[PDB]
Amino acid sequence: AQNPNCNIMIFHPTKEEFNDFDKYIAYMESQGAHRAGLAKIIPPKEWKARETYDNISEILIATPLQQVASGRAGVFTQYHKKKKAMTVGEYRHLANSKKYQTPPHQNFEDLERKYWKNRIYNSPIYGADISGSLFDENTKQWNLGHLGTIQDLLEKECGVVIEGVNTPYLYFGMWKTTFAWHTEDMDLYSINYLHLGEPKTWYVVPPEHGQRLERLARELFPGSSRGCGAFLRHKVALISPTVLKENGIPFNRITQEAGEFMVTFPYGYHAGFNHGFNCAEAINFATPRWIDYGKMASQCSCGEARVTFSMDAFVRILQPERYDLWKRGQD
Ligand SMILES: O=C(O)CNC(=O)C(=O)O
Ligand SMILES: [Mg+2]
Ligand code: NI
Ligand SMILES: [Zn+2]
Repeated sequence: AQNPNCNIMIFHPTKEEFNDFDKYIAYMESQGAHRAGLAKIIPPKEWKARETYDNISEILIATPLQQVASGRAGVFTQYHKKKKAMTVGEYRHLANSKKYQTPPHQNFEDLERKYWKNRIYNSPIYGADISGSLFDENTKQWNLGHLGTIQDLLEKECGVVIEGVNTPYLYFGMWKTTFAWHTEDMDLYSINYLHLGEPKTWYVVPPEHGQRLERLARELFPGSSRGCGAFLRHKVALISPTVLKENGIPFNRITQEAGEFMVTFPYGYHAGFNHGFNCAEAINFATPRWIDYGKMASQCSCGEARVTFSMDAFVRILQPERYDLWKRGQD
């Protein structure tokens, strides 16, 4: 078995190897990359996502989210308070203000220590989940707006044509902005490109051990667990590496820098935080190996998780017994 310790693997494809996206994902899996839940891909030196970032300031963040924490430093939830619209140039100036900027630090490890010590005492503002793309249309390789769609994958594997579309999303971050512990909708893959700015630190649990994280979360968030049998789908719970280590949960960590891709694999729980002002692009995707994870994915029916139009068909075809109850939650 390849990668039996479930380490995060880092790949350096050549420009020739960067032509065929599906083939490269399958290659990484042949080497055991999926066992970690997360892999890093450093693009060939010849490749670029676009020519420059000089003209992005007029993108609108219609609904910036202030991430307010409750709990203790290592075990907390966050809720999202909606704020007034602002442009990316306005948000960048806010991120660089004395109130929101990255503090002085020695290295990524010192910064990580400061994040876990101090996160709960501040409420950073995240420009998350903005439909759009920063890849130039002429970028032919690993262009996250030109991937094969999940609906087409389901049709190719299973023969059933379904409605729905699959488009990318932009994320504008600042120091301490946080992504809570989750797997993707329908336990899909994700791919995330850090277009510019400061790093993003990731934590990940191997897919084979995901239920260990779920059991800990039920213990640590006991009211939330009674409320919903899949409350991590709400994307609100944070648990620190120190608390994971105290409770014996297998995990790994890595820091993504500008110019790098990350891939999350089906049922790979992940969480993390931004180091400072940045912009990332991400989208879900599927391969043949996902289908069995999609069939088994948990679902929130309490009504809180409220997701996309395209997830309807995935539930209806892959999970017909659950369909009814899950749709009651969605309506
Ligand atoms: O970058 C973020 O805030 C969150 N991204 C992801 O969870 C992802 O790409 O799957
Ligand atoms: Mg602009
Ligand atoms: Ni994710
Ligand atoms: Zn729920």
